[PDB]
Amino acid sequence: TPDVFISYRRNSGSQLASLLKVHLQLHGFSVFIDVEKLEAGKFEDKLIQSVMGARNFVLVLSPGALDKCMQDHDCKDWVHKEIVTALSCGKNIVPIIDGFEWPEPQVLPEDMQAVLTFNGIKWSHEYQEATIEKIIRFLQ
Ligand SMILES: Nc1cccc2cc[n+]([C@@H]3O[C@H](COP(=O)(O)OP(=O)(O)OC[C@H]4O[C@@H](n5cnc6c(N)ncnc65)[C@H](O)[C@@H]4O)[C@@H](O)[C@H]3O)cc12
Repeated sequence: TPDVFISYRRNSGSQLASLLKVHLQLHGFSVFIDVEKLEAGKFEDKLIQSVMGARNFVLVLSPGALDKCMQDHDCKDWVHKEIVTALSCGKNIVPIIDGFEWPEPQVLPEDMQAVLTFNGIKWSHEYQEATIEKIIRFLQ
């Protein structure tokens, strides 16, 4: 099963999520991203189980990526669901920051505020190899 789960906002982080997948696979990691590895069945259960299966949770924070999480107290938003699963399973969470502005904790539902306490990696378009090398250091 995959070592790394990539969580991303489809309308803004899909290209970076795909780029991360390629690089991490070239360095020998088994990676889950939905468009490559989510197969048949009820997607809610399969996606949550895939987060649970992976030791590492790579979170692509593109601009506004947590906006649809705000006030989503019923946890219907999928990035919210994936984050809460990763937090509650104690995953190695690795945020990747690409134009993202850190929100104040109290705008987010309580069950995901802890995502802001993890050390994040700044994506550098000018120094991508170095960014990737730092991500690999963060992976377990
Ligand atoms: N693979 C997945 C399948 C289904 C739903 C998913 C929702 C979320 N995700 C996870 O959550 C993050 C994205 O959140 P998001 O809020 O960016 O996503 P969207 O709500 O835009 O949906 C994403 C796309 O699935 C289309 N869609 C809607 N109903 C569908 C259906 N019955 N069968 C197929 N496709 C459907 C929807 O039309 C769009 O093309 C990622 O990390 C990812 O792992 C992955 C999904």
